[PDB]
Amino acid sequence: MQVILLDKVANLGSLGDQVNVKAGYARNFLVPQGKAVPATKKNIEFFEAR
Amino acid sequence: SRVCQVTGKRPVTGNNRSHALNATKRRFLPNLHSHRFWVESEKRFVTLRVSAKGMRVIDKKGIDTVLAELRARGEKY
RNA sequence: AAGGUGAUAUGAACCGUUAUAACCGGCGAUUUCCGAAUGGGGAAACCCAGUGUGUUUCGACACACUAUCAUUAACUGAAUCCAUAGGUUAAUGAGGCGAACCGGGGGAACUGAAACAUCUAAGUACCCCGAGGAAAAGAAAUCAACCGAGAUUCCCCCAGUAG
RNA sequence: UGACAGCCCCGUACACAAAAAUGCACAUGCUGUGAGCUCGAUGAGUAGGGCGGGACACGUGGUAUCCUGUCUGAAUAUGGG
RNA sequence: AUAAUGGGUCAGCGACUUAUAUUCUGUAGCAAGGUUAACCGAAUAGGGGAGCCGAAGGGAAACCGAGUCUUAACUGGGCGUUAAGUUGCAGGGUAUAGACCCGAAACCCGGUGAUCUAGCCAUGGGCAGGUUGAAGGUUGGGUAACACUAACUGGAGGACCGAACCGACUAAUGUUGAAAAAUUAGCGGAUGACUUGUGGCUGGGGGUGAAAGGCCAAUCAAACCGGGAGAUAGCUGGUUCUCCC
RNA sequence: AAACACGAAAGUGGACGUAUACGGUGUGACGCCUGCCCGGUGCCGGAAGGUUAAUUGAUGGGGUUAGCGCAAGCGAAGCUCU
RNA sequence: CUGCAUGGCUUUAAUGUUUGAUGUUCUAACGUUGACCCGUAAUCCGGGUUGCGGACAGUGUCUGGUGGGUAGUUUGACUGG
RNA sequence: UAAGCCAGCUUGACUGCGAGCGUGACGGCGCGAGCAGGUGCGAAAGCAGGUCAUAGUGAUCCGGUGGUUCUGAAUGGAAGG
Ligand SMILES: [Mg+2]
Ligand SMILES: [Mg+2]
Ligand SMILES: [Mg+2]
Ligand SMILES: [Mg+2]
Ligand SMILES: [Mg+2]
Ligand SMILES: [Mg+2]
Ligand SMILES: [Mg+2]
Ligand SMILES: [Mg+2]
Ligand SMILES: [Mg+2]
Ligand SMILES: [Mg+2]
Ligand SMILES: [Mg+2]
Ligand SMILES: [Mg+2]
Ligand SMILES: [Mg+2]
Ligand SMILES: [Mg+2]
Ligand SMILES: [Mg+2]
Ligand SMILES: [Mg+2]
Ligand SMILES: [Mg+2]
Ligand SMILES: [Mg+2]
Repeated sequence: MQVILLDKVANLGSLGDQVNVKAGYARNFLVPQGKAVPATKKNIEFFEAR
Repeated sequence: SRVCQVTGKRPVTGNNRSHALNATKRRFLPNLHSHRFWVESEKRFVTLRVSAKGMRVIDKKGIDTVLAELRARGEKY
């Protein structure tokens, strides 16, 4: 569960980095709260074009 | 029933075995939980009775796919 | 087709003999009530309805339809405006029964070991779900042993051998 | 059939018969369905592993192999069993 | 003879089977060979020699071979080298099966039972007649007022005597009964933890139990019906015509 | 959301009760009373220390072999048995 | 003797991390047999809002303890019974 | 002739075999001259394969250890046997 950010956020905030977050942190808060999204190897290209 | 809506995991029967190998019937049943999942693609939460792994699948494949299944298969949800 | 109206079963009254007597076969028609029973109920073969129809005697009764689930559509439509859930209608299909064979979910103990736990009986008996005329299996991430074979299934060997 | 019938009766061998409905084959009509050539693609919460069981003739045994309740988790043809 | 078992009598039925393996005997075929299995089939033929047995043994084995193993090695020693096998058919044994027939007490599985009884739930019914006289009350007496006291009134109680009703202490009768649990004479309770009609709920290692292992349909230290099932029985019983050694 | 009981579970009883309540156990109206023993077994309390499960996997040893060699033997890395 | 103003690729321990133990805080999984709202004239369920609780509780797999609550069994023969 | 007593030197309490016997239902147990290799004591003939003899003991299975080119599931090894 690496995911890519969206806004700032915690000791990793950056509007679009590849972090390595704990899954529960990921699929219970950030994504449902729209602060990140999974890095599904398709996603590692849209925020790897900027 | 204790069936994982994602994997179809259900209880399975096996044995106990003592140090003397006495067999006593028993069941392994799955690590169910039931969990509010955000879809966004429907602006709603859906509670699936899900196994861990069921979760780990949802993590990987991603919810909507999994929801294509279930619906593809007829699961209520 | 010259004789017929099933049997116990006579009798009555009939029907027929050159083709609508009977009898046999094909396809139709009728097909009360209960029973999956399906309009609601219920002590099975009964009680009671909603809605539609029906009456030169247009009341009350008779008949038809109204179960549930699924799929699809249509129309409707909360908390919440959107949107959903919910609700009505409609079209389809399901439901119950049935000898074995078949696949699947569960799964004994007696017994054997000259006792008994491991082991056996045995994945047997039994319960359950499902399907077909057969079921299942099946087109090598298989064997072989440096030579080669070429899906699955069944029969005889291999052998009561190796383990 | 009044006792044991090739020639009494009903049959049997053999040869024939279907107005209708049907099983089975073909042949087509209607519906639904896709064929063909070029260039591609090649089945990941999987294989494998840890724990617990179960299956394989095989009782965990030096035990390959298969299945998975549980926690994990690759390579991708110069690759993998 | 037994006073040890079994048989009232007759008739009919009633117990060593079947299949597949293996070995021995007989017999048959062929013979250092014998024989095919499935299957094909002109279907008891014919085909099919996959295969099985035998012709070589010894050694755990590699391996060697009329020898081989043992040991560094045998004067040796062990097992072998000299006699034929094999396939049918009949029979004697054995193996696997219910394996000669009948018989348990039980264990497991799925069902059917609270029309008896236990307890509980709901809704209805019953208790002739006669006693006892609790709290309380009233009025006099009595207290400073209460206390207390006498009458009268009142009508308490798992209260009293006693029918219906509910019980079941004694005895006799009955014991192939009138009755698989009663009759007669006495006995207990009889406004209560009473008793009763109807209907409901609880299920088998489970119910219910004012507790006896009681009751759960004349069944209870684990109900009944069907099944596993021909459980198993080193025990008891029985085991059928004749003659010869 | 009691303990507790039926129940794979949902649930239900306990109770539409709430410590003057409810379950369990022993004793058994009343009167006068109920002495000694916590070593054993049980129960209650006990944040120290000793021993201790799955788990985690340090280290040591073995197998294989690129390489080294005439071979005796050594054995990188990986994979493995332990 | 060195420094305080001035003169031609570590143990004695601490800033960024990947990682355990304990303690506080948070909400966002999870609980709610609090309250209100809708489905809905409904003490079931669901959805919704909210308060409470909160990474606890509970559950799955694994695991040490306890375990006649329950089950299957064993508990020798000789013998002057 | 001591098997009894004392002393010197010693490892025959040796390895491979074993004619022939005894004794057991059997599993087994016992006695044994002699052959081969190597050894001790003795000048030598010789004697020694434990003790004056008869008790001093435990089948198989499972497993440990050392040895062993005998086996090694494609082949070389290894595991295992
Ligand atoms: Mg009806
Ligand atoms: Mg009905
Ligand atoms: Mg036995
Ligand atoms: Mg080739
Ligand atoms: Mg492929
Ligand atoms: Mg006499
Ligand atoms: Mg007699
Ligand atoms: Mg009753
Ligand atoms: Mg009284
Ligand atoms: Mg009285
Ligand atoms: Mg009775
Ligand atoms: Mg019997
Ligand atoms: Mg049996
Ligand atoms: Mg007493
Ligand atoms: Mg017991
Ligand atoms: Mg037993
Ligand atoms: Mg005895
Ligand atoms: Mg191999």
